[PDB]
Amino acid sequence: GAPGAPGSQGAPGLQGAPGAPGSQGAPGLQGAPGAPGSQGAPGLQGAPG
Amino acid sequence: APGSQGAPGLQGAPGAPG
Repeated sequence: GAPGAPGSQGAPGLQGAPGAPGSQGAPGLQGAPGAPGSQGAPGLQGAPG
Repeated sequence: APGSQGAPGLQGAPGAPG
């Protein structure tokens, strides 16, 4: 015989490269239903007459 | 607070002999 008969020559694995860094779920919402733009529950205020 | 409202009112009959 002679050298060079690697019994377990192999590269098992290497499966994963950098996965999701967070996936940015819930990324942008600004839900903000409403705003400035003052409202007055009353009416006819500062004026009647 | 409807802006108050139409309020057209004040003294009634100051009549009689006076």
